[PDB]
Amino acid sequence: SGRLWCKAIFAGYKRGLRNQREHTALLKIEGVYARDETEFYLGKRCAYVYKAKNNTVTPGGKPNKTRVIWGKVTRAHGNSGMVRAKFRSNLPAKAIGHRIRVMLYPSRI
Amino acid sequence: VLKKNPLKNLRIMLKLNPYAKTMRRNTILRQARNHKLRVERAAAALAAKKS
Amino acid sequence: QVLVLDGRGHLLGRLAAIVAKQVLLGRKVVVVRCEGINISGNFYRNKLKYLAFLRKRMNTNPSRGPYHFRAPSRIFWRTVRGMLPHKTKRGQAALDRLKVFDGIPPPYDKKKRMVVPAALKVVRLKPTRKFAYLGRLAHEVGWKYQAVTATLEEKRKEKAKIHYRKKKQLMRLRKQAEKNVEKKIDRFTEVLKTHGFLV
Amino acid sequence: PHCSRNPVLVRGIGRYSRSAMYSRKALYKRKYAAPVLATVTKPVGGDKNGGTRVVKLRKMPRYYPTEDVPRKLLSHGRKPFSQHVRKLRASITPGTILIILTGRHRGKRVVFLKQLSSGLLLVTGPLSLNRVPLRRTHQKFVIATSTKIDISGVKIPKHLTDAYFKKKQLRKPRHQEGEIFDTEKEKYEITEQRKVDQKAVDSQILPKIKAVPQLQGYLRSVFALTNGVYPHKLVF
Amino acid sequence: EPYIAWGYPNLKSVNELIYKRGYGKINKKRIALTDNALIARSLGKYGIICMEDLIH
RNA sequence: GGAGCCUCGGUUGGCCUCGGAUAGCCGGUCCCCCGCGGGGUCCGGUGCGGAGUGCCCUUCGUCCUGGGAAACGGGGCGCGGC
RNA sequence: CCCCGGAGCCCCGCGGACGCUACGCCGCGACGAGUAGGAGGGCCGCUGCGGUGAGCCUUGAAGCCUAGGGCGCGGGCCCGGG
RNA sequence: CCGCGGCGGUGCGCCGCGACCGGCUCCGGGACGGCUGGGAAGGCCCGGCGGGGAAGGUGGCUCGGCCGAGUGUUACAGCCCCCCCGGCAGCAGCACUCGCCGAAUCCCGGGGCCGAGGGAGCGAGACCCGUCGCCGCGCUCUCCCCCCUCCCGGCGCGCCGG
Ligand SMILES: [Mg+2]
Ligand SMILES: [Mg+2]
Ligand SMILES: [Mg+2]
Repeated sequence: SGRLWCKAIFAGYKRGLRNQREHTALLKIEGVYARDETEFYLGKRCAYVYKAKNNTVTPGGKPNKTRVIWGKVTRAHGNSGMVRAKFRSNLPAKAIGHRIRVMLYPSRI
Repeated sequence: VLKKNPLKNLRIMLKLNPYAKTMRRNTILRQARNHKLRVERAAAALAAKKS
Repeated sequence: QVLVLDGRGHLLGRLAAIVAKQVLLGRKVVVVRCEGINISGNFYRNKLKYLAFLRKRMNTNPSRGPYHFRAPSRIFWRTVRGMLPHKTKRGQAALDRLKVFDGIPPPYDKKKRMVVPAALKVVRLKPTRKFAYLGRLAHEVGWKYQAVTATLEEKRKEKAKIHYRKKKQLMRLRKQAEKNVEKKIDRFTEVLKTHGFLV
Repeated sequence: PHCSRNPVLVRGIGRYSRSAMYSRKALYKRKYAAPVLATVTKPVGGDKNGGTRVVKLRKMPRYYPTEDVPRKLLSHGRKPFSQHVRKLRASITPGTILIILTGRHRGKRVVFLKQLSSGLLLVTGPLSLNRVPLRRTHQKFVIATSTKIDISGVKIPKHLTDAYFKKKQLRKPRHQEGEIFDTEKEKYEITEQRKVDQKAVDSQILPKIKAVPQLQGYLRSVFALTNGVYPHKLVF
Repeated sequence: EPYIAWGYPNLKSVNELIYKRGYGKINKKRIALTDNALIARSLGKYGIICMEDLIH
């Protein structure tokens, strides 16, 4: 009856200064800021969840306007608890500075 | 042929050098032996502390 | 869902740095009491540094050239604008989240407002070092509304002192109330200190 | 048909040796001094006039395709799911409590009953309390809370297994084309055996849960992440 | 000198290099030492008939 | 009150002293001064801050009946005045 | 101590691919910047000739156009509709 | 037609799992060697031998209630410290993490990630298939016994007989 996903912001792509490598998102998971606090989140399912003009299908549901791009937090990115993700398609860039949901549900807990 | 890494893949190590089996049979047993003997020292030290 | 940061006691660029990254991660921020921001380095030092910035103008038509904002709010906005990619769409979007004020006006004058302790003067400077209030600075470079901003803030502080007195009054009654009731909240109050509050 | 005369030391390393095993197995004293055309192989039947007829079991085919794929390469260690070995997080012990993370029973709290043959969990958030029946779940989509009921001596039915907790309907042909055929059928009906199973199991648990104060109320409630509380910080 | 790092390898180093990254030169084709039949075929005229002999 | 294109972000709230930093916070004044408060002194508590943002508030299944502790609290986008 | 028109086959010397356009097919290694310049291959492309497709074509050739479907690293190509 | 029997290729579209191997990156455990056959330490205390700061001391002065606090001097040990002789098991590169270098003197278990890329059956009365090398084992064709007990059988949940 509430929220079963931890909040996270799409920081932007894995990139060098002047070559962005679009196939790898970086994820600022809310409340975690140490390459330490982040072994929880390794290998968790994650959703860029967004809605669009035309209708879609929906697993166990009637046709909707919301769509998602699924992905997976792979590894911890640099000291201050950023995390790398990788998504079944690359994230839009429209997406920068927006919510992506890091689930709990490939749990090892 | 795929190179399976001997150092991870026990049976590949054995294929290349069968004396590994024994060397590793020893050094499980050896380490267990000594681990037991450490507990036995620790129990005697606790008994000496109680006395 | 929104930062409100009391810019008093902070350091101009030090705060702006932190605000920029918040703003880039979609955090809507408000920065309040910007005249109270204070800049390291003795006053005179910084006045000249501003006065130099004033000199910078597009010779053939100043009307185009770098617009030197006087108000401390706009100054602080300018320095945060200098740490975003503000020529981009995403940069421009980022600034649109940030909302700066000389003094502390009516939405936020009854909101609790945070303090970035990593930009704070009492921490980041040696006590024997000198600094400048961005107000004074703003005032002398042409900011019109220092005194107005002062006269409105004396009202606010008087208005707030009242709120605090009533707040205190409730807190006090609540401390009394517990003592009045502490045999019929005793086996609740016990359980809230096995799992470690109330201590 | 004796068991394994050397035990396991490590996966792939027996405790003993070659030489100890020779003596244990006793290879001394167990020394084994040991120094178509006309006749048709596999057909044959009966029959009347002329005589008996020689049939041919497995008769050579009446169509060859124009091209067909050519074998594989043996491949060593690739067991089918049934023959797999099954794991279980040490956290999940019998009569522990879970938070089911994924399905319709989502965030609902539950009691864990057993690991089935499959490797799935069997589960019950006693239908009574929670509205979660006898039900399968996966280790991987479940949070093993550090809260246990003592479920030791409850006789879960032997007959309830993977095979029973398994979806049922739909065959092939019928009328098919039009605006009909198995878009209806409509409802999974609960059945009476299923209701009887639940009734039996819950009663053994249900007293046990209650003994723990507030536990029923905990098992009624639903888990969800509020503000300021982060999975990685908190424990369950 | 300023093009290399070098020095005196351990026993373990000689093992780890040979087992993890031991590749024969066998008819000028870099080939991984998957069996002693490779080492022997080439170095067996010296008494070297296995990975272990090689390491020694 | 009914449908019906489109644009999206969101997925508990926090309703506030002032400020200090080689100091502060709270009480209570027995006592004194000022306009229930404000200022003072004195005393008593806290101070790696539990009258803590390391915080607080809020609960997150629905109902039934039939006990206890808690109990006049909540509502009707309940209605008029200050 | 015997014969494969039958040992039943992990090797079979009695006969031999699903494979064998031998300018074919298959396996192992290594390597791959490039102006000027050189060489190879182009089932890349244009126009005409000898051969050859019991080719195609008024039941619609060439050309032209195409937010149609594809192939090829590419030169290019093939189909759908007009 | 029902068998979804055996084999072969497949999935309309979106999904998830599982175990096996390869390559990684981490985590947790343990067991060893060497040294100034580590240095320091700890613990028990005993006998001596000096030296130093500076003391349950004394003393000038100061500050508080003979006592407590703050300076100052000569300096023994009744606060300690340091050297020297002689001797105990508790040490152990020590979870009292004070300072190394390592591993035929080294092993076990666990998590995250990416990838699977090949295809030694095209016979007419007898497999549509295994498997090579390595590990051992495991088993049996050898007898013994012991235990537990899952199925089944028997007797009184207990005991006896795969
Ligand atoms: Mg939504
Ligand atoms: Mg080249
Ligand atoms: Mg050229």
